[PDB]
Amino acid sequence: YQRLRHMVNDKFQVRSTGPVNSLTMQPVKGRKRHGGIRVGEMERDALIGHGTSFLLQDRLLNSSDYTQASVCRECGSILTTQQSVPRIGSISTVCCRRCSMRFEDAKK
Amino acid sequence: IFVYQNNITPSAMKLVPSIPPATIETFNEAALVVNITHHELVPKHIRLSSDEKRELLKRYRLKESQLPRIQRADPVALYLGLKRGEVVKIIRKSETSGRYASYRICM
Amino acid sequence: MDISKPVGSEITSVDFGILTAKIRNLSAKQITNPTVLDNLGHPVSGGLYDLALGAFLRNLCSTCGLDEKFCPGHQGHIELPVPCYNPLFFNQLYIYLRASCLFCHHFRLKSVEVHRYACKLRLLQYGLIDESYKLDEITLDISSTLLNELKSKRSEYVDMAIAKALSDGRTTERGSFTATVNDERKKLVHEFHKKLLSRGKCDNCGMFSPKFRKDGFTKIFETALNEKQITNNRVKGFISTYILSTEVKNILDTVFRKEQCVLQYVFHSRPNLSRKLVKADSFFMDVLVVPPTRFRLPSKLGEEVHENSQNQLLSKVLTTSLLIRDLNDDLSKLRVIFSRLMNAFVTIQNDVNAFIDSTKAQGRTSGKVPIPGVKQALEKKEGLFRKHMMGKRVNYAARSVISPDPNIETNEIGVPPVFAVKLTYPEPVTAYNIAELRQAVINGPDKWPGATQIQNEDGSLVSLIGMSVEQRKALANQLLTPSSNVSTHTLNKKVYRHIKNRDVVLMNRQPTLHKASMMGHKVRVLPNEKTLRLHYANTGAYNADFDGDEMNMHFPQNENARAEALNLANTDSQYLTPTSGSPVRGLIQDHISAGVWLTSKDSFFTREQYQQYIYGCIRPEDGHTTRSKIVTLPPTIFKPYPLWTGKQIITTVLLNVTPPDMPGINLISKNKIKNEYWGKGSLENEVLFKDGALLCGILDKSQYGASKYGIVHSLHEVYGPEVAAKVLSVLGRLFTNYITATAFTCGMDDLRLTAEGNKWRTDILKTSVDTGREAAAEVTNLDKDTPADDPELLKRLQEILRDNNKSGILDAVTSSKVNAITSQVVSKCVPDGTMKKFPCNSMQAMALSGAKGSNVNVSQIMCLLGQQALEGRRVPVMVSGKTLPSFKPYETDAMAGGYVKGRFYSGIKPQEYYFHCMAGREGLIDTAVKTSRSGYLQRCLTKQLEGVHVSYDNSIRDADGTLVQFMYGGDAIDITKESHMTQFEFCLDNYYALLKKYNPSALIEHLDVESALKYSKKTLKYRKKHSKEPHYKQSVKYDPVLAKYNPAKYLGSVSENFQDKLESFLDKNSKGVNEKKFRALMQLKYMRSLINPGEAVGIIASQSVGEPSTQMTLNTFNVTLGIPRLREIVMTASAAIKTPQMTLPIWNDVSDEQADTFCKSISKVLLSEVIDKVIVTETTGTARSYVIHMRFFDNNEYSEEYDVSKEELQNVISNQFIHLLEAAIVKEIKKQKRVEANNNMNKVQRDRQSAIISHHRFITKYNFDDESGKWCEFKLELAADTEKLLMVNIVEEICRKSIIRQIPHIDRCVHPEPENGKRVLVTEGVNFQAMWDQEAFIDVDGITSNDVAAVLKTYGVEAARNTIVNEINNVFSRYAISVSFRHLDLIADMMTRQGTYLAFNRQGMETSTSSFMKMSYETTCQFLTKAVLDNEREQLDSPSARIVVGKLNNVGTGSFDVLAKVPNA
Repeated sequence: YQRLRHMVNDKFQVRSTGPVNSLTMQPVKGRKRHGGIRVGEMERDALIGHGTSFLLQDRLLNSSDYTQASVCRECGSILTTQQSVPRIGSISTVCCRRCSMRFEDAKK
Repeated sequence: IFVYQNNITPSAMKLVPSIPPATIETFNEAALVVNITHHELVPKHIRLSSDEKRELLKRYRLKESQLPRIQRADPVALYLGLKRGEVVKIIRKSETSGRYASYRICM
Repeated sequence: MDISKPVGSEITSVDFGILTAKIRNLSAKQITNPTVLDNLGHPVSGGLYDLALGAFLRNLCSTCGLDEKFCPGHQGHIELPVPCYNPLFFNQLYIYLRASCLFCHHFRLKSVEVHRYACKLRLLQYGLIDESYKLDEITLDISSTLLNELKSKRSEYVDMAIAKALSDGRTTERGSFTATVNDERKKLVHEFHKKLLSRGKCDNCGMFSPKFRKDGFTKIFETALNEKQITNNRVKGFISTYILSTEVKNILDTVFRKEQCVLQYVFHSRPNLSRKLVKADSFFMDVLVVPPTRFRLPSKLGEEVHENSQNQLLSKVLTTSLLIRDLNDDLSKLRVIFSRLMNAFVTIQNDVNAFIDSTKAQGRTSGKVPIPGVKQALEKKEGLFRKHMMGKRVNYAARSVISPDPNIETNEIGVPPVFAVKLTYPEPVTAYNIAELRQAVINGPDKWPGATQIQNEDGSLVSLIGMSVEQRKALANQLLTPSSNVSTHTLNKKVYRHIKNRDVVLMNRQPTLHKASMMGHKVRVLPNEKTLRLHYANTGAYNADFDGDEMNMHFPQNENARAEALNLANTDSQYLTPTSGSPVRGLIQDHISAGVWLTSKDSFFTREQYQQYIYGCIRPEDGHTTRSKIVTLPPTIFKPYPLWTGKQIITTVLLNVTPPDMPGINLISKNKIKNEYWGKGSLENEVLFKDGALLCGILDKSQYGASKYGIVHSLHEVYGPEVAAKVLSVLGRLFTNYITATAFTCGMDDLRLTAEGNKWRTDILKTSVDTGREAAAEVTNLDKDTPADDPELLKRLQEILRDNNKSGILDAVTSSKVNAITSQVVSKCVPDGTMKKFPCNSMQAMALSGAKGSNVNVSQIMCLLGQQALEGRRVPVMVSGKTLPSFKPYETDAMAGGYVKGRFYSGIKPQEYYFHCMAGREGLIDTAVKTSRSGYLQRCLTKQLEGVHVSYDNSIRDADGTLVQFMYGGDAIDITKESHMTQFEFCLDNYYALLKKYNPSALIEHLDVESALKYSKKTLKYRKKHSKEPHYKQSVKYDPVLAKYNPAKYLGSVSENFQDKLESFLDKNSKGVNEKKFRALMQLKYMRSLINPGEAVGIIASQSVGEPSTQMTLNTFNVTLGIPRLREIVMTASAAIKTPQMTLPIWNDVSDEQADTFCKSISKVLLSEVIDKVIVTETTGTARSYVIHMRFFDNNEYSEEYDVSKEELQNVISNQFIHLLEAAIVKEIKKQKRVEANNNMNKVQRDRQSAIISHHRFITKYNFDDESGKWCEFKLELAADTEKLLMVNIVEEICRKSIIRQIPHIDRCVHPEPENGKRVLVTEGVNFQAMWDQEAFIDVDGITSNDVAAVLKTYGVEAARNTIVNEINNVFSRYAISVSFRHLDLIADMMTRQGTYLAFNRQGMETSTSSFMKMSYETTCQFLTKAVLDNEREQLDSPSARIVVGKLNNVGTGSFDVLAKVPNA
């Protein structure tokens, strides 16, 4: 008998949660750095084929890059919103930039 | 119906819709040799009057443009004289299920 | 995602559009400094890392005031001083620039012709196509009072056409855009841009404008105008410089002000309810925007930080915007200042060109262009839209190597304790789980049945890692204490427990070719293991072999996704495949080969052995029994020594796992093992189950393997999917403990023949010493056994070798004669001439049972290998005639050609060891070219059919609402339900067990019963009154009952093919069950076997063509085959098929003799094919002469083979041939300035020659054999000025071009063998117009091609649809693969949905609604440009659109809504 040199000591990975990628807020690639498992194009279509829309929702939105963003209803935008910098007696709140006319526009 | 022999003059084919009420439908008598609706692969086509076009689109709640399409210059749409908007009923001999009605609109 | 944080608002639709230059209201950052950093690392004010663009390097952002982990980032803008054009929209500004008049400033097309397309594209933005063609109905130096009267009347029709459809329920206020509405609109705008672009001069001014010409996407050149055009300009309206882009703007800002009636509908596909204006600034970029700092953080590599790529082409923009800012002040304080300025516009255009695209800009042109830019960040296989939207990386997942286990269940996975202490589930703590979740906190992260974190009601976590027992025991008692906080009083805590035995898990493999490669296994946590661990029943579904394969394991994190891996994607419901309904799950090798030993008739068991095998497989503690007590049987031998039989253990394991209310299983089936292997008059091939008791026959692969209509497939139908998964688990444990107690082994004596059977094959292989010469002496057309070294045979064999066709004839005669000797040995020696026989021979028992291997393998071990066939031929042979240096050249031997009379038991000789290595390698180079053949075929199927799904009215519809079919296959039956539906004998044997399965008692008070049974008996009687009528003469009174009645509501509305089968069962048989109460069972079995609404039958149909095509990849064993054929039908939808054919059914009176005469009157004849020789005697003197003499064949040879009379050779040689020959002698002269003899002709032959001398250039003489047709003759003379010509090699090429008689587009007609009585003629080439005049020979009503674009062209779109489903089925049936017709009907109804033949490609995708399906497929930033110019609202309903916006998919569990009936008002 013989014993083949390649071994299963360095093959696999587990991940519950960990580091991300900063552009996408998605789990990083890498066996050492606690990287994620890829659910690609073909694995997506197996989840549409079973008809399970919540296993597709979990394996693409919830377990990858779920965020609760802030969206203006008036202009329909994500990247134009901003939490306001308040008066010291005030609670800050979410405000839209391009739906806002600046205060030296008191039109009489 | 105007059955020509080899062609029509291209100046004269501009006058095919020149009567707006009455349609002119021109055929080449080399292309009229075999009736194509006798072929094994051409299913039975039935044009539907507007009291069963409308009951089709009520049963399935369709727009007219959501049905499958048959072209205006289809060999069977030129055969039956299907105007745009007419819904034809195709009785297909399906392999798994035998006779099976399908519909298809002319646009 | 946290379930304690709901979200009230969600996105319905997405409007595309253009950011105007009023980013000033958005952006107040103003990024102008091209320097980015300084010393000591602070980001410079105004630079590209400005702190008003988000927090950076532990600072706070200047705009929002938050840190690096709370700031969104903000968008700053680079002020461009000059309007550089937008490089996406350059191809569409160069359309409206080339079509404008610079003098009229309207267009170069008439004001009413432009008005007509402003009037047809308005009727198309509402959903009405009929009225946009009836606008051309409205017609009648014309004065403008009529052209304003035609304008005022067409606009009156549209006001009537809209307000009629808008007053009805046809269209809405926001239009009725659909796919065909998009198709007609993509044709007019493609035609409006074709009548704008080709006109020369202005129809409204008469004067006209010069012609623009561009370069490779940088410059506009206003070309100079010649004086002929100026002379028209000076008389009409008077009663190549680079153009600065502010002057291209002022043209198009003058064009668009006048043309606001027409461009308001070209740029808007739905109505423009915001009533905006198509402005010219949309095509030029006045400013930029700069993405926020978080999206531009420094891109390090290795262990050093480097600057971001997207700043390197955004600083090169910003230095050049600083160069031009100074030089405008240099001009204004008062040459070279313009050449310094115009050259700067060359690069500020090119740098913002290089910022967005990268393939647009040339630049350095040294190779390896840096900074790919914002298009190349989106377009690739990777891009952004397929690597980070359509596929992602997930949390809470693992992967590991898998390993076998027969002691876990079939629906389970073995999870190691490495993964078990990591993967966690947020279990909300309540009043019922608090006893289990206290112990999980007390166990903590160390022990397995434990936790790792608790989530408080404020959302803050508490890790349990660094704590000890007393901290964790304290906290564990605080899980139900309410918070003081009242804003979060609704909530409870969430313990992140470890993964227990009641969790589920999605497994996976790397090619996920179908949906049974991803299934819902339950969890069993196994100690002392480091690999994931899987049962053998799953090894065929994942296509998994246990050789170091890894499987990805996904652990879903809420109760919605758990309830779907338990109920929908679980392994129990994936028993039958959706391709053709075959079972995929069953036992494998040592379980197959133990059932032949356990259920054998020799197997007797004592009482102590009997109860050990029952409890060793069935344990009431783990929940295998149904009666809470193990019940046994009385033994089958009482008195001398009480004994049970091995078939009686199978009765006991089915008596304990099947429920006690239902009766037993009744099955009459077969095995794989013949009745002669067991002895004399045995009946052990017949499997008999009576009242759940195996009474006869052993069990094989055919019963409890992955095989249909056995016992596990029959318990699945009677008892359900849950019982059939317990039976595989019980038998997997029964035959494992039987193999442990009673083993199976394969030896060296299992491979041996007896001394008589070894003598048999020595005699039969001795009769092959002549066989290689007998087939050699045949092909050479010698006879009567010439000797092998005969010098006249060796001459003939050498001729065979030099030709590739004749060598395959030698290989096909000899490989059909030595394979006769091969199967004579196997028929004599393998079952009967052995030493150890089948109830002890393991090599035969492993192949008869189907455990491992076949009888081909057993025969090569035991008897001989045989012919080693290579590339569908025999062994390849050297130039010298030799096949090895050991053999004689042209050795007529079987062994010399590669026949192995050796076997693997005694070894093979060195010559035939070398030929067997040749056949071993051609099976490995095919695997070298088969690693992914069908990857892009399945991908392109799965995206067009991506949202096709069964609707609640049982109509198969696309995601955007457009109907594809009216039922699924015309009967609406699921493939995974139809298996025992036409098995009427099995259901009658099991009437009383299927009666309480398909329970009609608490069923029939909800569903109408006697309305569709009444109508079907009307039609069934009536459909027998019109049986002999042809299909065009058929009736239209009665459309089928499925069209009138919903099959899921009306009992008895059944397909007309199942109705004919059940009547043909209930009449040809007569068997205490009536026929009346048996109709009510199967008509209810039809009603419970229907497809469910929300089934993704579009993805399934694509997976049922893609996944069995990876099997369909083999090479040569005429017509296009396999994937290169299926990449022509399904993909690319070619009108140029490589091998188009036509199949011609012949009549009854025309015999095969008269059909062969008919094939000779269609197949083309070249004049090459009737010539024996051409003698060209060239002479010189006098004029170079050329005497062309043609030897034809005998007149009774070419007028038998080719049906060409010698009166047809004359009319081709005189009329056609000489004009072609004299065309090429002249054409060479252009390049040149750069036997027997007969005479004494009569008057007929003389004046025929006289017509040819006067009708050709250089001929002067001619003759023809008008007696026998054996020769022709003509004697060209050329000038003496001409040099030497190769006249023969012109005659050889013109004779191979001159047709004698070709029916067009058809090369050849052949008479093949009649399969299924079909006497057909196959015709290489398609012309239906030609074959219609052959009606005395050919049944013209039944001719059928494979060229779908031709059948579409001649016989309509429904015949083309039939041609698709029969040409995809011919691809799969040729490899013995079965797919359902429900999958093939759904593909032909998606291709022929526009009345055309649309491919699955980019171009057939253009007639579709969802823009994100187009962006995510390929060419992302061309469909994006088309979606923004169209101002197209994405309705977000394709499943590729919802994943982009992060929405619940609209198929299956998302095809409805759940609402909660709350009690109080």
